[PDB]
Amino acid sequence: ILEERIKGVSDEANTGRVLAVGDGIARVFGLNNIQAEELVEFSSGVKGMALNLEPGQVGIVLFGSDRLVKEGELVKRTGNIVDVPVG
Amino acid sequence: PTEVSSILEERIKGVSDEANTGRVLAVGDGIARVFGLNNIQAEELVEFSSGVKGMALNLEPGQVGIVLFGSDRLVKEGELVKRTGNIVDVPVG
Amino acid sequence: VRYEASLRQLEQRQLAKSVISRVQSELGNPKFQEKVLQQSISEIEQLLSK
Amino acid sequence: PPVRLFGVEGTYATALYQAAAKNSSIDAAFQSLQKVESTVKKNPKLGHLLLNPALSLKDRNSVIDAIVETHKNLDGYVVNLLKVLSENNRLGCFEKIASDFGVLNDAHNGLLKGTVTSAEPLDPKSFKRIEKALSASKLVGQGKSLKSTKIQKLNKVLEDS
Amino acid sequence: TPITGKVTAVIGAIVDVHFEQSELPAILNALEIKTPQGKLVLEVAQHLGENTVRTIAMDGTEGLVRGEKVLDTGGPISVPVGRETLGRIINVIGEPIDERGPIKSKLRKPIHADPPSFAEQSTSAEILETGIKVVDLLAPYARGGKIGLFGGAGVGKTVFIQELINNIAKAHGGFSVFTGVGERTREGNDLYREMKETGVINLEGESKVALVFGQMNEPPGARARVALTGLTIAEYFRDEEGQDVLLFIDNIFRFTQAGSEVSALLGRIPSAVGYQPTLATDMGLLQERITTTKKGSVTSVQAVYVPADDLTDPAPATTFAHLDATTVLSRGISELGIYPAVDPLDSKSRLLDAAVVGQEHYDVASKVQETLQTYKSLQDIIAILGMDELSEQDKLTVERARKIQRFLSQPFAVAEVFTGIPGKLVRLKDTVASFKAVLEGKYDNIPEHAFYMVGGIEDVVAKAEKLAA
Ligand SMILES: Nc1ncnc2c1ncn2[C@@H]1O[C@H](COP(=O)(O)OP(=O)(O)NP(=O)(O)O)[C@@H](O)[C@H]1O
Repeated sequence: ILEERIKGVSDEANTGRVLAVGDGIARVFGLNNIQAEELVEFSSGVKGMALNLEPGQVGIVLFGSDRLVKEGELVKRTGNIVDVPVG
Repeated sequence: PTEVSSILEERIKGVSDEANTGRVLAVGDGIARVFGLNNIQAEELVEFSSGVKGMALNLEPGQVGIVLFGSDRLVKEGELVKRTGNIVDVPVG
Repeated sequence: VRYEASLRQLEQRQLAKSVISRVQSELGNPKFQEKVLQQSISEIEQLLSK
Repeated sequence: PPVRLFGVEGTYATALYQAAAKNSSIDAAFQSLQKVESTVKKNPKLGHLLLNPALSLKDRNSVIDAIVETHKNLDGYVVNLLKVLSENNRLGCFEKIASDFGVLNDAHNGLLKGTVTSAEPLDPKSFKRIEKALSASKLVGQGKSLKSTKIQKLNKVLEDS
Repeated sequence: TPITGKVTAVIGAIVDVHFEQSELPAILNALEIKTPQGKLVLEVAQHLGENTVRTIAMDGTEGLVRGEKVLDTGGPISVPVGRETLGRIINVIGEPIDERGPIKSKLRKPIHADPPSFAEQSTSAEILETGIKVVDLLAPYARGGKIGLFGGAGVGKTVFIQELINNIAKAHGGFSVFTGVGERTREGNDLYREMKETGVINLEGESKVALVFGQMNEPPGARARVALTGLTIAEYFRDEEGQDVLLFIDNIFRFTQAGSEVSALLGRIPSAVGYQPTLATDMGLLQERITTTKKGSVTSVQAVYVPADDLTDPAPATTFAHLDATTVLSRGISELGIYPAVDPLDSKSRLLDAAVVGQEHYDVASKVQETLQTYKSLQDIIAILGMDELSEQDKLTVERARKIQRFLSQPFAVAEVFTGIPGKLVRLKDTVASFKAVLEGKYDNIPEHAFYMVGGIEDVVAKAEKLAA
């Protein structure tokens, strides 16, 4: 309990962060409550999709140019599985 | 001839009297990786605790790689594996 | 001969199944003689190899 | 030492054992390695901040140095273990380095293996033949709840015939 | 008490489950994850080491979350066997999907079971007349044998099988087990309509058939399995209730295709053409089970699909050696409008032997083939030089072969909505005589067209009189 406030490196990260991105994929760190085939939004509003979920990282397929992502970026869940307006 | 079942029970009475290795790491697709079996020969026969026999083909540094003569449903991680001390061989004549 | 062989083989298989069931039931009826014999066998085997 | 212990992942604890085996510095390394794992696993604080692929080279080194100055047993050669794993990106597998340190002390100053049921005694005398015989008789009578190997062998022989 | 794991990994149809302590579910065991829906099934494929197993899902893995609780069911996938399943439509996981309540059988059996032993084998050479000229005559099917239909897309394996169900299954008496693997749900919905109408399936009555369906919309685990469910059911009817079982699989290709679909994610180095390295033995386990044994006869027709119309693709290549009669559909032949679009030269059967069909049927066959094979040899000269460059003997053979060829075509009742002409069934004795007469040139004076798409030799003389007016 004494080593919690003694670090000082913003220990309050709830989302995930890009570990690496290339060739239309991005390997995100975290996103622990994510479900497979769920949508994800990146720091520049580019939508990805959760392909495979391993221990440690989530493989995410980009619905767009790779340029629109950077290693380090904050990634948000949608809670939606890939979906469209209808009717 | 005169109670044939009694002759088979008397001959298979005393047999198990002198039987006192590796553990399985992972098993899948006819293959079992196995930690141990240090004295084992390349191409040696091994019995798994479950009954099914196998052959050692990849004696690597950490572990041994075994092809099975059977199905594998019957082999589980950690199950004890046993040296035969023989290379695969056949009856002849 | 096929019928005589089949009958003999069925009888031997039925007798083996009944013997197996009796052996399993006896071990589950806390056997004091089995527990004492298992400790004495282990000690005798280790003294012949050392 | 002749223990093998893999050859790429298991060489992390074996590398520092060579420098810690001089001037009697192996005893203090056991209790110091356990404090690094315990304050990261059951703390929820520095785990999520260090397992990510962000931070920097300087940021990872400063976090390790600040924790070690207020924790039990970290002022000798313990500070150098954490620095090596920070720059080379190996802080995610801290449980593997601490586990492979303890196996060295227990192999060159004790027995290992097992026998039946639970664990054996793991004596530190000399030869394995004179140890196992004198410990088997004392552990069979005391305890031994017995909750089968001989029954399974007999049944298999009768079904194959 | 219950044994529960945790979802560590999801990749496509593969789920990795970690189990807390010691007792790891056996390979091939079913696992269950409770959904908001009903439940998701999983099949333990392998032990990865370190108390983790890797499973194949029997359904979609959408929405699975890492860390999820997974229940071990302590046994292979189970399926209701015996008379209770007759006229019920079934799952891969042996469940009722015919909106008609629980299949209240006595026993549930694993789908996985070892193939009948060698001592348990049982052979015989009994013809099974089909009413199909090409087959009847050239590659006779055998009662309790293994039949297979080979062909690429849209040549007609499905319609051909429906002609066999048409004839044999009606006047068969005993039990049938139809299995839809990787085909159209339309087709399966049609087959359920088709049975209730002939009365094979009687919702209020008794029933002679059973339906199991893992169709082409299913995930690869489902489709990698659904045939084993079918089989288990048939195997009961064969071994327990000592019955003659007719067992139609369509399409068996779709089982090996599914095997490859998952195989890389199972971590395997691929093999030639990108197939699972286990393609042969995974087929041997399944094929070697569909069999007649000393306890019951099984005749089985299987539909074989042929990727890219390539017969040497490693899926069908490996199949062949598992069949007793093999009958191939050529795309080219169908483009000639010849149906059934069989290959008179590639189709085989163990039963075309004088000891079985008898010297005449034997010889009417060979001579027909020589004729066709000769026509084939000349395909090139005729392609460039045409007919005028052929000799006299050659010239005749061609006109005759082209007649034999058209005569091998037969209207099918089931395919009526494609010919227009009401379908015909010729008999074995009927076919042989008919062809023998043509091979003795007793009809040479008849326009080639007469031989096309009609029944037996009587129908030829009919149509030729019709047209000669
Ligand atoms: N014996 C036949 N008589 C008339 N038409 C046929 C016959 N066999 C096939 N056809 C035609 O060919 C088409 C495909 O036949 P079908 O029985 O669906 O073959 P399939 O090879 O099983 N196709 P698929 O299952 O998609 O790979 C049908 O629409 C029929 O018109």
